[PDB]
Formats: sequence, C-alpha cells, structure tokens
Amino acid sequence: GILKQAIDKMQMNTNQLTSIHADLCQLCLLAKCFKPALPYLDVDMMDICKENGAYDAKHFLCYYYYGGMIYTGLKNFERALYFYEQAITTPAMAVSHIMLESYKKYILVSLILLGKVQQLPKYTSQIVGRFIKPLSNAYHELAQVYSTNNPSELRNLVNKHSETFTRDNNMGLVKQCLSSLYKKNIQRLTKTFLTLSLQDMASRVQLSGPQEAEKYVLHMIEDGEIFASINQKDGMVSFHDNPEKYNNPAMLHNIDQEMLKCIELDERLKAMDQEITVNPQFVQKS
Amino acid sequence: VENPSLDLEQYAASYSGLMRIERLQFIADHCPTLRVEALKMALSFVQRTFNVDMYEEIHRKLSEATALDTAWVEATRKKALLKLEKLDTDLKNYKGNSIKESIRRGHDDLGDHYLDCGDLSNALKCYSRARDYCTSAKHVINMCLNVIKVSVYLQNWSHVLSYVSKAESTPEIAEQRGERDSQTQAILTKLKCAAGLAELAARKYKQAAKCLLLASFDHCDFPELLSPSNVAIYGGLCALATFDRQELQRNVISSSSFKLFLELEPQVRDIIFKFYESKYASCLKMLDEMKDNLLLDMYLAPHVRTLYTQIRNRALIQYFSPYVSADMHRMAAAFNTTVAALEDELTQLILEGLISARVDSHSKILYARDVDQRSTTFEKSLLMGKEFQRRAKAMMLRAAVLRNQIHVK
Amino acid sequence: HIEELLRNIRTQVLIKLIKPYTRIHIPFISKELNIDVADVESLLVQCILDNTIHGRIDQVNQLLELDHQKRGGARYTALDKWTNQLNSLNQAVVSKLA
Repeated sequence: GILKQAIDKMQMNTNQLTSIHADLCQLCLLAKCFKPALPYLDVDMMDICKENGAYDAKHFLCYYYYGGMIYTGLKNFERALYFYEQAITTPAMAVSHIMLESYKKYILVSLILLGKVQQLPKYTSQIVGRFIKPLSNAYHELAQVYSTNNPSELRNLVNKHSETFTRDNNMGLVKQCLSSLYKKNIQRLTKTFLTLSLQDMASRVQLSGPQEAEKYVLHMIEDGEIFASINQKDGMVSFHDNPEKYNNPAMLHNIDQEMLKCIELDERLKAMDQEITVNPQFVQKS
Repeated sequence: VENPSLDLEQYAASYSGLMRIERLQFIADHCPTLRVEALKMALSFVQRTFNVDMYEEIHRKLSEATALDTAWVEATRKKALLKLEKLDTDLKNYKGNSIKESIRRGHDDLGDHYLDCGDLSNALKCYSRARDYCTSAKHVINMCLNVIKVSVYLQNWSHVLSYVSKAESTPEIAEQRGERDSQTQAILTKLKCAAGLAELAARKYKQAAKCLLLASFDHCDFPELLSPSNVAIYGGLCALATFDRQELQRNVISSSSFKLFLELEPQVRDIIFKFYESKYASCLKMLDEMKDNLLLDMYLAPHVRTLYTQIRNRALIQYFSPYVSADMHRMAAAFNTTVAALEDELTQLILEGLISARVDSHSKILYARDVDQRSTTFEKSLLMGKEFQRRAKAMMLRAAVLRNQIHVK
Repeated sequence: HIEELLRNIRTQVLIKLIKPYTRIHIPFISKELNIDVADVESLLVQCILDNTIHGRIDQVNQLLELDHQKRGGARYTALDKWTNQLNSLNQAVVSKLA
C-alpha cells in the first residue's frame, strides 16, 4: 500500500512508467496478493522518466517481466504474452539474467495460448539470435514435440527434462502445455466432424475412456471455448457451428467501443507529432 | 509379388541400344523370381555392343543367382585399343587437313564409338569440343539430340531442359515458317518428347504432360528416346492426375492426333473414359491391376505412388463436387473401400481445405457446408483491427524507449 | 450416332424444365424424362460437372437444390480486400524502425 501511495505522488501522469513500478510489482509477486497491482498494470505506459539518469535497463526489463509473472498467474495469457514479448525486444548488446527466464516463459505461454510459437518482432537485438537461443534447448524441444499434436511423446519428453524445468521453478506452466493438447485436438476435430460418438473421438484424441470425454466436453462448453452439445441417449457430441449472426445491437456497441479506442490512439499520436514539430532542435535539420 | 503377364520379348524388341541393357538391369534389380529369363536374354543378345564392365556385372549376378569366358575379354580390349589408335590417327590426319565437314563427321564417329565403349564423360567432352565446328542448323539439331541422349544417360535434367530450349531457339524459331506446313523430318516431335521426359523426371507433371501431349504418331516411329506405348502410358496417366475437367475434355479425349496413341494402349483409353464418365469403381480396379506392371518401368518407378495418390484425391474431389449431402455407404462401395478407411481419407482431406464438407458419423452422411461471407468478413476485420491496435501499442512504447536511449550495461 | 443423339434432346428438356423451379423431386424428373432414376442422376451429375445446371443434388432425399441465391454481396469481398491490404500496410509502417 505504501508503494501504491508513492506512485501517484511522483509520476506526472497515470500513463507514465517509473522505476518504482518495478519495485511494486516485485513486492506484489513476492507477497502472493496479485489483485492490488492490477490497476497499475492494465493501463498502458507511454514515456519513461529519466529521473536524473538513474533509470537503467534493470528497472525497465524487470517491470515487464514481473508483469508477465503476475498475469500468467491470473490466466490472462494475452497480456502476459504481450509483456513477455515487450521484455524480449529491449535493445541490449549483451545477455542478462531475467532475459533468459522471460524467453522461457514466452515460449511456454505462446504454446499455451496459440498452437504455435509466435514469431518475435523484427526490431530485436541480434544478441538473442546468437546466444540465448541455443542455451534454452529443452523448451525448443518442447515446442518441436508440441507441433506434432502427439499427446504421448510429450509426456516422455517432459518426464525426461524435468530437472531443468524444476531448477527454473516454472513448474505448472508446462503441465498446462500437456493439458493444452487435449483442449486443442477437440477444436481441431470441430472443423471436420459435425457430430461424433464418444468412443470414436475418445480413441482419436486418446484420453483412455469415453467417460472422461464427457467431462472434457462439459468443461469446454462451460468455459465457452467450444459450441458443443452432449446427447446421452445414444452417446453423442454434436457440434453446433452457429455462434453469432452479427446483427444485434451488442455488436454495434462493441464496434463503437473499438472506435473510441482507435480515436484516442490517433489523438495521442497527433499530439506527440505536434509536440515533436515544435522542438528547437528540429526545424533546423530540414 | 509375382506377375506372369510381363513379356520380355516385347521389351527387347521395342527398344534398342544401351536403353535395353539399362531396362534389363532395372527389371532384374526390381523383379525377383523372374530373373532367369531376363538374364538369359541379356546373355544371349547383349554379348554384342562391346560389353566390358556390364558383362562382368551380369556375370557376378549370374554367379549370385547360381566355363569362364576371359580370353574374349582381352581380345575385345585389344580390339578396342587398336580401334582407338586408328581413330586417333584418323582425327589427327583430319585436323591436319583442316576440313570442317570431315572433322565434324570424325568427331561424331569417335563420340559414337566412345558411347559404345562406355565412356560417357569422354563422349560428352568430345561433343563439347566438336560443338565449335558447327556450320548448319540441321547438324546442330542432330548433335543436339545426341547430346540429349548422352545427358539423359548421365541424369542431368536441368542441362537437358536448357539444351532443349536452346535447340528450339537455334533455327530462327522453327524456321519462322513451319518448315513448309510441318516437316517430314520432324525432329521437333523427338525434341518435344525429350523435353516432356525431362520434365517428368524433374517432378513437374503439368509441364511434362503438356509438352508430351503435342506429339504426332506418324513421326513417332523413331525408338531411340521413347516408344509409342510408354509415351501413351505416360501422357495418359500424367494428364489424368494433373489436368482438371476442362483440360481433360479439350486436350486428351478430343484431340484427334492423340486418339491414335490411346488406340495403341486400349487399357489407358478405358481408364480415361471411365474416369471421365463418373465411373470410378472400374477405373480404380483397372488402375490397381495395372500398377503391378507399371512399377516395372525404369523411368516411372519412383513416381507411381504419388501419381496414384493424386489420382485418388482428384477422384474423391470430383465425386463430391456435384453433391450437397451424400450417403457415404454408396461412396465407400463405389470406391472399393470400407467405411472406416473412407472416413479416415475424408477427415484427412477436409483438414487441408480441398473439400468443404463435414461428416455426420451416426447416420453416415457427408454434408456440404457453405461459408457465410458476412460473418467471416466481420470476424477477420475485427481480428485485424485488434492486431493493428496491439502493434501500435507496442511500437509507440518502443518509440518512447528509443527516445530515452535505454540499454543494458 | 443415335447414342450421341437421344441425349442432347433430353438434356435440353431438362434445362428447359429446370429453369423456374428451385427444389424438386428426382422421381418427378424421372416421370417426364421417361427414364429410370439412376439415369436421371447420371444426366444431372454430368450436366452439373459441365457447368450447365447451377445447382446441387441431394442424395438422402433425392432433391435438386437450385441456386436462386447469391445476392449482391460483392461489396463484402471488396471489403475483405481492404483487410488484405491494410494489415500489410501497417506491417510496413511499424517495420520502418520505431
């Protein structure tokens, strides 16, 4: 709380990153109370305070990595992946400690949410393409095995490489990868089969039992990732691929909400450009 | 694997030169339990044409299968040496005489002699050095077909294709007039057949079929590159696998000059006609029957499986094209396949996007689903907008961090 | 050439009769065409594969669904075209540097 009282009394604007944010995130992560730090993380941070030349990279790389830590514990994988990607692409002509862990958690989270490794943005320092990439081989092996959609060899691979994963203390984000195959194979089957018997799809996805197939389908329909129906009179899972017609006022409201964010972004860029076009350092370079 | 319908006598009679020896070696290597007659024919007839190394190879093969002929070996060796000496003295004399025509003829003769001996690279370099003494375009075309022959012996198909194209461009593009309403000495058909064969060897089926299709029967009686029967087989199978319905109607079944090639091999004609007229059971049955004899060819051996897979996939796609909801029991019965394997094939094909269909595996019905343009466009537009907003959010932060010049130390 | 004949006439009859309808029974076609249902299906599949009849064949209920559909949705495709450009456009804009 003390730190959350300091943030508002030094930063010029709420969207202004500072070194104290990293300390707040560190204390939040080590205190196992994630909720109080959410308001200071959801808002985007534009411009970073130089604070008399004391804001080095150790206070910027740490913040966007502890943000990934705090989001990956709340199952908000999109923003966690975004923070990890932002932490990866810092300009750095060396190898740091937290960079390796951020890369490992990025390679885990990308496999968690997507079905593939998201390509890093091109504006990345060449150090990651030569040093950090060959150092973390087990995670790349995990990605390569995951790309085959085979839920049997993955168990053996994760069992074999348990030592390094336990040493990195990221246990929990790799068993999620193991469970993600059973959640992705059903979605893949959605594109092909209109309806199925529990036995056939259970043999296809290999969960060893029709009974647990009903449990997985119920979990999927409860969490809303799929549009399926269970019909127990004949052992049926039916795939209703009619989610939305895109004609209700709710879609119009969503479009309006997206417009009011794009407009704010455009206004901010225009204001920044207008500010740039006034600097006395400029006007003389042209 | 046994097949008694194969006729080695027809194979020996149809082809000639080193090609028959190579085909006999291929059929011996790939067809067991039929080696005795093929190697007996090889021993009886290939005793000519200066068998030196392949003679020892076939002798070893016969020894493995199971008096020694050795004096004839050095007799032929010394005869070849004295013939080489005569050729060398003759070519020195002709070089001293400095006559372009005589030197060109001597170079061609020595290249042919070295080809008979088995010196492929030596013949190639001899023709390369003889290229410098070209006068007329017809001599260029003749040495071109010779070099194409030696190159397809050497298996360098890119050079074969470039050499065929340069040959096409040599005589001011088909003499600019068509050689007086097509040429009686139509080497154009032979070079087109060579180009099609090279394209087929290069895993380019569409171009190979297109090039080999333009062939004339009355100028295809020169069995030194291909025979009409295998030309028809290659063309029919490649066109069946590659071309769509429109080309399978305009090019293969309606071309008058190609019905003769079809009549040469009635089985290919039956296959094509039954595939065209929505008759798949008999077509697949006859193709499966043909596969055993087809696999014994020496050019098409490494391509049978992919060809058949493409044919089957095209057959499935064409069969489901005119249907909106099909009972897959009749689909399985017409394709000579059980329900489970047909289901596996359909679920493998659907994931690739070739067939826009879904399977209802309770009443066993293959339904056809049409995409709604509005929902797809709205969803993709929203997704693209979200991605663009995220990209802007990232890059403006990157602009700020570049402004403050932050780097690790 | 009587097998090539006796075939164009039936195809012309089918084309003339299929114009006003949008979904019919196969036996109804069989009655007027004076041929069995299997041959009716063969003629229909040949005509559809030859792009002469704009429709699809239903085999579980032996129906013939025409194509009295496809309103003026060209707009939508052109709209999609914007996406296929604009995405790439920002991909070039962000890739300048920062």
